[PDB]
Amino acid sequence: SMFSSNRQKILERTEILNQEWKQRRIQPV
Amino acid sequence: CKYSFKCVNSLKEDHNQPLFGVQFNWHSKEGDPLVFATVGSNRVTLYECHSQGEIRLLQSYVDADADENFYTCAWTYDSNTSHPLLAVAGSRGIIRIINPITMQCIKHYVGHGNAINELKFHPRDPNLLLSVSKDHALRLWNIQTDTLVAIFGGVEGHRDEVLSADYDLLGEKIMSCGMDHSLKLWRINSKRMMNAIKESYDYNPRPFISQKIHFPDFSTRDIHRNYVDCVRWLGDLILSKSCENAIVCWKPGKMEDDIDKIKPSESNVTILGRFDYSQCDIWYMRFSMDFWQKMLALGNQVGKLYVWDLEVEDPHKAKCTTLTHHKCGAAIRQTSFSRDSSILIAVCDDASIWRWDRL
Ligand SMILES: CS(=O)(=O)c1ccc(-c2cnc(NCc3ccco3)n3cnnc23)cc1
Repeated sequence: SMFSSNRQKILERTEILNQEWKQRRIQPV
Repeated sequence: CKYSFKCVNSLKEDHNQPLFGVQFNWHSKEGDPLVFATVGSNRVTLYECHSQGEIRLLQSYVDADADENFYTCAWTYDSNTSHPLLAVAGSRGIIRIINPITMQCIKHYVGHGNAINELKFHPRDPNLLLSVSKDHALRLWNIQTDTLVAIFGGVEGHRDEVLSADYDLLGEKIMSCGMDHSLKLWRINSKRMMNAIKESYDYNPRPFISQKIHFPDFSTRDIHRNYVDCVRWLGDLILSKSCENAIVCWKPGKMEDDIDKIKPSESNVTILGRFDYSQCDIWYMRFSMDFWQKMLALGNQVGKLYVWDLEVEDPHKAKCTTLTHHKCGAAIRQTSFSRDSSILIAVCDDASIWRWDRL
């Protein structure tokens, strides 16, 4: 379905950003 | 849905002016404290979320110009030093990059001939800042080299003030919207745009020549019948709203049309669903999503906080228990979820901040 596939795209793409964020060590405020 | 939240705290900012923006710092590392920024009047205030609903004031920034009215803020980090940064802007049309650790202004950008409604940082490149203005245009800046990369407007640009914009997940494109009732797609993964972005990183003191992007890659005025004050991507789909007391989910072109194959001439548009709510038909009321785009939140002009579960296909069945507190009566301008979705902050027209922890 339109939903099922759009949700997987979100999953795959937010995972890419999550993996990039995990690599970072941004200094606390 | 099953998502439940408890209101664990609230406070009021002593300036008593409306709070127009709220953003959690999604750049903080796992385990570091949860920090958010609030903007309203000529103020930028930082807070830390601690145990037992504690909202600990960290610092305040006061713009020297008492007539400045910040409408938006956005978080980034310095790609060289891993140091956090905050962009703020509003009424004056000046972008201010503040050091959140010292709460001091690092630098500013003048250029928009009117007020700034939205600031968004590229999801991959933390130096690419996108501003949206009442001047009818969107501007893309490189905050590392202090260059204006592109100005999106002109011949087929917005006809009236631009209200909101959003980058897709991987930052290949921008969808903007405004008073002209239109929603315009602007691809930034085009060879022209990628090169302009490359050229801005090479710039070092003749000044930098910004690309003038007169033409979008899609334009529609057929989703809403009035202003479009908020737009965000939902995967390849779009979530946008007007005064119709609904957030509409749609896509450019016909049902089967792939977002990356649509032509700038594309006449069609497919509405897929709707998120209905009430008492939110006034202008400048923004909706938000959590990082994983599982949750959708919008506040209304009467202090109610609507929350939807995006993993539920039916946009009616998706509705979660609306969040209310008998002392929260002012207009909820904007909400922000913490990166792990465990906290939801709402800011109001009466300078109040509300904290909703997930159960
Ligand atoms: C105190 S009042 O008179 O009720 C009042 C009420 C609302 C606003 C106001 C709030 N936010 C933005 N921009 C952000 C934005 C763009 C799209 C959504 O959100 N603005 C721009 N121009 N005015 C505003 C100002 C005054």
